[PDB]
Amino acid sequence: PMKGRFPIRRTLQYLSQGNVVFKDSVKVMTVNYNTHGELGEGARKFVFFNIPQIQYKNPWVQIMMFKNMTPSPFLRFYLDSGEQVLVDVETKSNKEIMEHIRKILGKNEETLREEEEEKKQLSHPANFGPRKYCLRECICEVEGQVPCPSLVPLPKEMRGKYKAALKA
Amino acid sequence: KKVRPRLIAELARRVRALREQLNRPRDSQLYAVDYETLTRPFSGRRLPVRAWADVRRESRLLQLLGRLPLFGLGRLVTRKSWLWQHDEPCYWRLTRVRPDYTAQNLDHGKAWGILTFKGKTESEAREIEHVMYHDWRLVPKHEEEAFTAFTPAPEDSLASVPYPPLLRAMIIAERQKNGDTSTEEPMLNVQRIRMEPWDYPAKQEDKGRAKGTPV
Amino acid sequence: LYYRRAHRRFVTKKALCIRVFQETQKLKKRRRALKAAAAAQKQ
Amino acid sequence: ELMAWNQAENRRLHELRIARLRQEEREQEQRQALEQARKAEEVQAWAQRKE
Amino acid sequence: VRSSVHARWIVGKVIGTKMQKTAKVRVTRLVLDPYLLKYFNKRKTYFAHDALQQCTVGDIVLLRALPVPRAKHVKHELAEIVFKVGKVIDPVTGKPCAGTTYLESPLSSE
Amino acid sequence: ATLNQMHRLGPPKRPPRKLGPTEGRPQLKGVVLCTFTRKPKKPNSANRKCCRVRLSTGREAVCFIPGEGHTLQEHQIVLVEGGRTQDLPGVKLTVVRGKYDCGHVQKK
RNA sequence: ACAUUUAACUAAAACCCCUACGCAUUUAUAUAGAGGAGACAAGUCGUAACAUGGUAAGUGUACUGGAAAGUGCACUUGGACGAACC
RNA sequence: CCCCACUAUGCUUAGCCCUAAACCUCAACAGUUAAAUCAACAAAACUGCUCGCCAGAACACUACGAGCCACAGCUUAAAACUCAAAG
RNA sequence: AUAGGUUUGGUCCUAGCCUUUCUAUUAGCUCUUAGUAAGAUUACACAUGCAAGCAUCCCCGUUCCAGUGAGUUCACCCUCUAAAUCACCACGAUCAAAAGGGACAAGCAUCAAGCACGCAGCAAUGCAGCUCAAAACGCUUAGCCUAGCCACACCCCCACGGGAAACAGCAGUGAUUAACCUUUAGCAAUAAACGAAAGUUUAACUAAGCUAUACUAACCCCAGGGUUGGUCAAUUUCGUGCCAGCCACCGCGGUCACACG
Ligand SMILES: NC(=O)c1ccc[n+]([C@@H]2O[C@H](COP(=O)([O-])OP(=O)(O)OC[C@H]3O[C@@H](n4cnc5c(N)ncnc54)[C@H](O)[C@@H]3O)[C@@H](O)[C@H]2O)c1
Ligand SMILES: [K+]
Ligand SMILES: [K+]
Ligand SMILES: [K+]
Ligand SMILES: [K+]
Ligand SMILES: [K+]
Ligand SMILES: [K+]
Ligand SMILES: [K+]
Ligand SMILES: [K+]
Ligand SMILES: [K+]
Ligand SMILES: [K+]
Ligand SMILES: [K+]
Ligand SMILES: [Mg+2]
Ligand SMILES: [Mg+2]
Ligand SMILES: [Mg+2]
Ligand SMILES: [Mg+2]
Ligand SMILES: [Mg+2]
Ligand SMILES: [Mg+2]
Ligand SMILES: [Mg+2]
Ligand SMILES: [Mg+2]
Ligand SMILES: [Mg+2]
Ligand SMILES: [Mg+2]
Ligand SMILES: [Mg+2]
Ligand SMILES: [Mg+2]
Ligand SMILES: [Mg+2]
Ligand SMILES: [Mg+2]
Ligand SMILES: [Mg+2]
Ligand SMILES: [Mg+2]
Ligand SMILES: [Mg+2]
Ligand SMILES: [Mg+2]
Ligand SMILES: [Mg+2]
Ligand SMILES: [Mg+2]
Ligand SMILES: [Mg+2]
Ligand SMILES: [Mg+2]
Ligand SMILES: [Mg+2]
Ligand SMILES: [Mg+2]
Ligand SMILES: [Mg+2]
Ligand SMILES: [Mg+2]
Ligand SMILES: [Mg+2]
Repeated sequence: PMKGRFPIRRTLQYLSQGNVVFKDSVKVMTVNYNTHGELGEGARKFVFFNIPQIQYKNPWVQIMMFKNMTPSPFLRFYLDSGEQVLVDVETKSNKEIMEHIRKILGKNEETLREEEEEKKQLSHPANFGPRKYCLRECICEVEGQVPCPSLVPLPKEMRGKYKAALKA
Repeated sequence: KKVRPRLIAELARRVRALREQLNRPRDSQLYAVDYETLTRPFSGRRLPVRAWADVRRESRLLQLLGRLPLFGLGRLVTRKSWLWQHDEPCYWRLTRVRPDYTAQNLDHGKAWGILTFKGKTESEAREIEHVMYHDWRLVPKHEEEAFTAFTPAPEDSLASVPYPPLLRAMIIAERQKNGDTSTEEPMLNVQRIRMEPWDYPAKQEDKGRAKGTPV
Repeated sequence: LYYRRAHRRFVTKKALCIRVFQETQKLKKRRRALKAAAAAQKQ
Repeated sequence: ELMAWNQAENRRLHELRIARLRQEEREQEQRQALEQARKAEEVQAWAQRKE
Repeated sequence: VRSSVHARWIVGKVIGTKMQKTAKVRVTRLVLDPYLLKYFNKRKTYFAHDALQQCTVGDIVLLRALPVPRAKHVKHELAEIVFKVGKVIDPVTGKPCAGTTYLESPLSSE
Repeated sequence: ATLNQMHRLGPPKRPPRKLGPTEGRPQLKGVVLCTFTRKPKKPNSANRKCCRVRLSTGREAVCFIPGEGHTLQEHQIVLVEGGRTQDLPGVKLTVVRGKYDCGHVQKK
């Protein structure tokens, strides 16, 4: 079987289920958490389960984690303007910590929808070319248009070999 | 990532640029012509067939100015190609002339002046082009007043042209879609576009020059 | 930072490399005074 | 607005922390008192042995 | 405001203070292993101009990108010392803490 | 191995594929040097007709001549192909019948 | 190593250096000669191993011998000791 | 191989050498005995976590390179040809 | 992989090898037609012809297209800002160099240390640092991430200067390799260059020639190649007698061979 406890975390499906896409301001995220104590279980679960999902959706945001430096767990976000957002996460569950940062620093669902629609316009249905980029390679594929000579040979009158023979 | 320097590529580049400045050919060599074969001996290239006639019959600009006190400063010089084409007086008022001293007859060089194309005088003097062409003609002093006599015709010209069929239909549809109800015809303002003739003197300052390779 | 044995060849080479650097540094400075002297003469 | 809301949440959590810390000291003081009593008896009994 | 330096804000651990007015900072980023789909730390060294030479080895620092690199390798400056080595003040409560224990109780100043 | 170890080692380094006697080429031309016979290994017994050729690459190799009856002589040109003679240990080349000087086996 | 000139009633002219490479430095191919390894139907000498293999086998190390191998010292069981008393 | 004699050596002091079937051939730490216990044999079968190591046999405790108080040494350690097995 | 054959007297486990599938080159044998696609082994040497002109002279273009894969993290993103197009001073847009930052192949650690690889200061000058087992420094191999891109253009990385006299443009030839297309036509289409233009030029390109390398569709005539012990679809009778020969693996042939001819 797959190695490690909770191997689901090492699957593209699980890594793409994160709902936190930070706004462009967020640059660094420092996760200070304690390895022991009941009040820090959520922070430990948040580091175990959710940091992979956050990093996958925000590849260019630096996530750095510090163990047992302070009596209580907290998050700190460093924004491009220079503002620092301290989020105390003590007593909160890993689900609550995740929802809290989506609200204050996550792009809303409308902002994300728009970006996806802008991507749709990059591929034009009418454009012809290689299959990697376009739906159809040649107009000959469109029914009604003169088929490809490779499939349906053209009439002798339309072929240059015999066009110049009739003339000369 | 540290690119290995190419020193010989920079040395030769500097040497070439220098030699191009010290061994540069003069206008006497570049713009010479053999009047029998009608080929520039510098490059051995034939002139176009349409220029053969004027090359034999007409004089260059500094073939005429070399016979004047100060290379014809403040003197009007026209061109045959202009006289044949345009009725309005087209001429240069010469302001500066850099003669080519290497010519045995001082029949090459440069020239600056103020353009007056079709009776419209330019505000500033600029370098004259086609100085090497067999096309120029000197305006006699006693004929200057009559030659320059011009009456500006009325400038009445078309100001607005209709949009082409399709574009017109697309501008009218946007009006109706936005809600604006109007029956005015969309038209292109062509007043800004001042269409100059194809034989209008270009800017000689931005024109290039033939390279040094002699034949 | 690193835990690698310094065998004879390495120890000997590192001594020369330091000596060569020191002898080059001194040369860099003898091509500073000579240039300064020539510049002073032009005046 | 979201940053102001986050700061308000942090302040609320801090008020809860102070309450929890106050209770823990009360329990600490109690445990300390018992330890000190036990220790004092041990020292006394041990001091008597050496005398 | 525009800077030619790619990394604009980076947190790192000071690992060297032997250059004059320059702190050598190790910055670690989480990188996905494409085969294992597990995140492993990748570390990079950054030189950060420290005007006051106030950085100590082992302290966590915040580096702001300089508008243009002042030296061949110095492209950042020390913006802030997030955690001083051995003298950490709890951001949540603002009290001095040694490890996971408060040196000054948060209840001292109420 | 652990996940850290697998990450530190990376993907398996494919052991480099070994080029056989033809050096990754379908056929090689050669010049016959001598013609001799070789006795197979156990449990077989025969006098298998072999030749030594100098290949176009310059290497000299022993090549089995297949079929019943050959006319190959020294200084003749032959095309060789892969395919080991399972009896003869170390004979990894075979002369192609019907090419250059090596002719097709004569019917019965 | 190498120099600021001529000209200036429009303005231009002039501008051009020598030093390396050697049978040295690098990596291979070919070999007088000297040796290994593997393969290989039916050669010669002995019998070291597999049974307590006829001195149980083997490890490290040392010395010795045509050859397998022998012996010393320590170690291993991947040997056994016949499994109530006699 | 058996008998006898007698050396190096076994001992002490001071320096080396750095090997073993150095194997209880069963890694350190933490935990479990529930279920399909479980190829075979051996010393029942497993979970978490981490480091080390292994990818057909033979060549090969070898060659070369490198390091070492080692100089008939030790450590690291291949390739060509061969085989369809070895275990 | 839905797997299969093969270690042994036999069983189980482990393991390598090989079989069956799909493509590309070359060889043997064989081969009817049409359409289409594709097409030196070699950065070795090349006979001959052609491949860049245009145009009232100046300019512009010949820096493109086409070719090749020798070398090889110059290709991507960001920052900044030339040249170029938008007639023109604008304008900003578009496009895209140099410069700065970041990112980016494979194998070898028996390549383990590199040897100046750093920082500070206006400078003078001071400090002694900088990279590296999380792989520095090196050696070896290779064009790449294919609407295309990068690099090269006889060699000396470059090309002032040397060796020297150049098809890695098209057609073609010599040598070489297992590897083998015509020394056709036309600028009519599109593209490029030039002209204000009618137009001119182009071995780009277009339309043909050659070739079972491939796809597609035919054929009244006309079928060959391999295989036939097991894996694996399928052998009758003779000759041979561990000989001659055969085999991808296991194997066959010693006088009744479904394995050789
Ligand atoms: N080579 C170093 O000096 C070094 C430095 C930092 C960390 N490490 C760590 O050491 C481990 C082994 O690395 P490798 O495979 O490159 O070494 P390795 O075993 O191949 O030996 C190469 C070199 O690293 C040294 N080394 C070996 N094990 C080490 C260890 N645990 N710690 C430090 N040095 C060690 C050896 O002395 C040798 O000089 C890894 O976990 C690595 O992160 C090594
Ligand atoms: K036999
Ligand atoms: K046999
Ligand atoms: K024995
Ligand atoms: K035994
Ligand atoms: K043991
Ligand atoms: K198998
Ligand atoms: K064929
Ligand atoms: K032109
Ligand atoms: K290449
Ligand atoms: K080159
Ligand atoms: K055309
Ligand atoms: Mg065969
Ligand atoms: Mg020899
Ligand atoms: Mg015996
Ligand atoms: Mg015995
Ligand atoms: Mg013994
Ligand atoms: Mg021994
Ligand atoms: Mg003896
Ligand atoms: Mg036994
Ligand atoms: Mg004694
Ligand atoms: Mg022991
Ligand atoms: Mg062991
Ligand atoms: Mg351990
Ligand atoms: Mg040993
Ligand atoms: Mg050895
Ligand atoms: Mg050695
Ligand atoms: Mg511009
Ligand atoms: Mg660039
Ligand atoms: Mg290592
Ligand atoms: Mg070696
Ligand atoms: Mg290459
Ligand atoms: Mg050539
Ligand atoms: Mg060149
Ligand atoms: Mg050609
Ligand atoms: Mg071919
Ligand atoms: Mg064709
Ligand atoms: Mg028979
Ligand atoms: Mg048969």
